[PDB]
This record gives sequence, C-alpha cells and structure tokens, in this order.
Amino acid sequence: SGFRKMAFPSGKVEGCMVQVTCGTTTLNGLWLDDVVYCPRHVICTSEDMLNPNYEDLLIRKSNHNFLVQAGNVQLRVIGHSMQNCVLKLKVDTANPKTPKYKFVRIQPGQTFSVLACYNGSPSGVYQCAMRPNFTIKGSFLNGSAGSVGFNIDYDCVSFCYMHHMELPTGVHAGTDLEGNFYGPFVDRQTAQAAGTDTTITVNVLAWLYAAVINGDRWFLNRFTTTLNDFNLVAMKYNYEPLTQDHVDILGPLSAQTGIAVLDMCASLKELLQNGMNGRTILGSALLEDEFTPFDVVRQCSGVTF
Amino acid sequence: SGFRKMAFPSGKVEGCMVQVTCGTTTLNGLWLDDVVYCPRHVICTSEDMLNPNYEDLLIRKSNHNFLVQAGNVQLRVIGHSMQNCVLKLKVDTANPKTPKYKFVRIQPGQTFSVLACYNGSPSGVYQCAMRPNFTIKGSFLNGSAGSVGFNIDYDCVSFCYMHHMELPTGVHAGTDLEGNFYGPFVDRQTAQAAGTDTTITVNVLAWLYAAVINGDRWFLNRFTTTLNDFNLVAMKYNYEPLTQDHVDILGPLSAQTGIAVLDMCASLKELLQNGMNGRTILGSALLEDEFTPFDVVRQCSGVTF
Amino acid sequence: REPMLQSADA
Amino acid sequence: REPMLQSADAQ
Repeated sequence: SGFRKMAFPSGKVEGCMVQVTCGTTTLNGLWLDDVVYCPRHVICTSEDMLNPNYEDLLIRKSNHNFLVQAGNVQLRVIGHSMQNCVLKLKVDTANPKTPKYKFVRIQPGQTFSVLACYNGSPSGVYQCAMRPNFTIKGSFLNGSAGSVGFNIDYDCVSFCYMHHMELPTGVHAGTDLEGNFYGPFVDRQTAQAAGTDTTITVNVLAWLYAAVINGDRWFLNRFTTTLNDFNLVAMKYNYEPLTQDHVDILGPLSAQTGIAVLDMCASLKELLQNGMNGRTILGSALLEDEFTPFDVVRQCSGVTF
Repeated sequence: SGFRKMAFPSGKVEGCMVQVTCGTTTLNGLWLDDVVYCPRHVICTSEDMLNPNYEDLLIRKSNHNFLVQAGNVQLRVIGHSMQNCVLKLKVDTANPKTPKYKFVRIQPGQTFSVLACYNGSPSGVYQCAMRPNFTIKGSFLNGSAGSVGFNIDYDCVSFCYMHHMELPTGVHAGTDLEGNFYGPFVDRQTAQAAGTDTTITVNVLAWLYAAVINGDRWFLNRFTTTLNDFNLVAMKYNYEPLTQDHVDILGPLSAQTGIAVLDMCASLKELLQNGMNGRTILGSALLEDEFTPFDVVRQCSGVTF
Repeated sequence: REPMLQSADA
Repeated sequence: REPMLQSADAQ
C-alpha cells in the first residue's frame, strides 16, 4: 500500500541524451533516429540572449558549426532546421537506443517525469506537474537546457516537455518537442513574469481519494457542498477553482471509494478553513498537488512502467 | 473580416471513411494505413447492448464476420483486436489516401471538426466543442457512430474524437482514437447521465477578443477586476470559473489587441450583470462559447491546407 | 430514456 | 531577477 510521488524509470531516456555545442554555448540534446532535438538558443552567444533574431542567427551557422557529442563519439551533422523554438539537427547515424516514442503536448495539472541532464549526461530524475501558470517547479542549473520531460505509456515513451529557461521567481519554462512554448513565455532574456502560483485543486482531491483507498479517512465528513461554495472557499486559499470537467476526472476515484466529488470537496473545504491542526495525511502534513487521479490508479495497480 | 464557427476542409478525412458491418450492425470506420478503426460495439447484437461481454463477443467473432466496404470495394479483414472501446480491423490493403496523421486527446473547451458519416459515406461537416461535461451538442442519428472529430495543423490531420453513443439528454459521447472515453461514460445502454452543462468562459472571452479585432468594441469599459471577483460573478450565471491557465490561453489575443485579460473579464461582468440591452455582438444576440482562442487566431490568419 | 449506442441495423 | 536561458558556457 501507500502512495507517493513517483517518476518513471529513466533508463530508456538516458540513452537518447547527447550534448550539443555551438560556439561557446552548450546544452543537452534529444537523439531520436537520425535527428537531434535541442533548444534553438544554443546558437546564441552570451550577448545574443537579450533580444535575438533566431532567423538571423540561424543563417550565420552551418552544419559544421554544431558539435554533437553522443557519449564519447562526435556525431556528424548533415542538416539543420528550426521548428518554432527548437533546433532539428539531422545526423548521419541513427540512434540504436531509440525506443518507441511519440511527441505529445501535456496540459496544466498533468504530471510527467523530468530527467535533468548536463553535458549530455543524466544527473537526476524527478516527477513534476504542469502548473496552472504553465511553468514547472523543478530544479535546473546552467546547462540543463535540453532536458526532456516524458511519460511512459505501455511500450511508448511520450516526450512532452523540453527545458529552455528559468523565470525570475525561480520557476522554469519550456516547450513541447515541436518547439511550442508552454504558456506566454519566449526564449529570450527580456522582462518576463509567470502567472500567480496556485494549487492544483483536482490533484489535491485525488491525493485525498488515495488516502481513503490507503485507509486514511479522518478528514471525511457527512457534509456535502456545491461547486460554487467550494470554489468561493478555495479561491481564498489560492486554490484553483474546480471546473465541471475536473469533477468528472475524479469519477473513477469517486466510484471506487463511494464518496462523491462534492462530498470530498466538503472535506477539503474543512481542511483549508479549520487547518490541518498538527495531523498528517498519507504520512505528510502538506497537501500534495502534483498527484493526478491517473497516478492514483497507477499505484493501485502495480503495473510496470 | 467576420468571425464564425468554421470547420476544417473534410477532403482528407473523406478518403479515410469506410463502412464496417458485423452481422446486422453497421458502423463507420476510419481507414488509416492497413488498419480500420471503429467503435467496438459493432460486434453487439440488438438485444446485447445492455451489458455485452465485449471480451467474449470478440472471441466468438472471426475475420470473416467483419464486412468492410470502402465505397464499392470490399476490404478483406486479416486481423482484429480490441484497444479499450475501439475495434482495430487489419485489412489487406493500405489506404493510399492516408494523410499525415496523429492521435491526440483534446480537452474540454477545445474545438474540432466533426465529419458526420452514414454507411461509410460522409454526410456533413460541422465544428464542435468539447463541453465541460465531456459531451458534444452534435446532430447524430442511428449509424453515425464511427464518425471522427479532427483538426488540421500544418500538413497533419490530428484525429481526436470518434462517435459512439447518444446520452439521454440528447448530448453525444465518444472516445479518442485510442478507445478511451471522454468523461465518465461507458459504451453500455445502462443508466447514465451527463454533468451540468455550463458556459465555457475562456471561449466567450476569445469570442469577445474576436469582436474587438473585428471592430466591435461597444462593450469595452474602463474598469478592471480581479480574477477572484470575476469568478464570483461568472459562476452565478452558470459560467465556468476562469482558471489561471485559461488566462494564459488568451495571451496571444491579449497581446494582439493590447487589452488585458482581466480587462476583458470586467467587460464580461458588465455584460452578464446588466445584459445586452437590445444589442448584438458580431451579429449575434447571445455570446458564443464554442470559439477557442486558437479559432480566433486561425480565422484572422487564414491558413490554408 | 436509456443511452443508445448509435449503430444502424442491417 | 531577470529571466535567463539555462544553457552553459563552453569549457
């Protein structure tokens, strides 16, 4: 039993990480088949990153200007192209460690595993969630650009995120594997700010449903509430207002536990107003908000990932 | 100028629609490569729709029980399998009219073009939005299941919906192309009810941004409002509460017009509290909620396919 | 009324 | 402070 924030095994993703160097700027790249995906600002110098013209900067570079080091072997770049905010480096050798993969775009609230890399080598793996402000509260240092977020669905490796930059508040922004940023952020060092950091409410309710499945139910009550009354209370505590679809997302968890969503909403409303008061839920005093209802089913099933 | 619910050209999807017949049950099929996708309840008898044993029903069926007709040509089925609620029929000929495609899962509020089909032949095309209760307010009759919902991005046809059933209240439910239902619905004729249908607030604001771009700005005021204060008025009028991520979806529309999202929210509050007062917006007396911010950008840019 | 799987006959 | 792109200087 028990529930905890879990990331996917990163073995298949480690075999796809390479190092891409352009001039005096280096970062991580994703090697799938004969294409290497890396953030487009690798062609930027230290001074270009303020307000770069990437169309102008890309014409300055040729194929031999890109140094791609796969482990201890340099890959020969035979082609290059820019798709939105990512660079596509075509190499002469296909990656033999390429797993079954797909390029997907995740949504705010959903979770994925991040493999933090530096110099094309993996350094750590953690599970995070796309925050409501389209950022992620990760741990990234200099050179971590190109690190990918991913999920493992059966046989397929679903690449859904790729790191680019860090925002002034310490949160991080990135794009999908097609170069489209998550949120209103641009890959340049001009004035930018993320939205208000709020708590993913639907994931907190899933965390509470997992506690009931695990056996923790001291927070339940006989009371029910309306969607409007809970949202008026949740908004005062910087919680995201619950939408009708987010109620239907918790359907399977509501049917398994026999506790309606609006019933569990009265429990979370009491936990916010009265407070935790020195008691823990699932062995923790803080309410986890990066645990989707799909993560509850994954850890109930014991399925291999 | 002008803003209107517009569907993508259906020419590419027309070349993939086939008729799937199993006994006395006909359905529409999506013919991509050498696989024909169709709802799995085509193997169900007329009196076996209450609680069919889908696993037992598929075992009792062979490749000769499926009649796949592509216009005047009968495709021979050489294999069959089940992926969630979608049947996969392997055929001996790969569709040459197969376009560049991918299988995506949309979210509530997003739009897609529905190609209504009967007996494997296209009947009509129209734009639908995934309601907050995970339904669509389409126009489907008997034999329309298997009709697909899709969007076109660049040169790729993104399939996102497959019609399955009609709910008691007249709304329609379906799955993605992977077989996973949209919402807490099952392909069974047992007691089922959709959630409370509400107004997609982020789409109404996107519609207001479109009217502003079109020169219709009589509703614009000089007042501003907070995100919490707007949601209190919104949910009073059965509007969805505006989440933080949905504020960022209106980013490109807020940048193109220079009007802040919270400024457009205050204009919607005055429109809800005081009414239209015998006035119209974009030639419409009521506010539209099936127009995403992407639909606004798509119609003002005029991207061809 | 019950939900109806929208598959035609014959 | 200010947004920064999280590449690194080549060594």
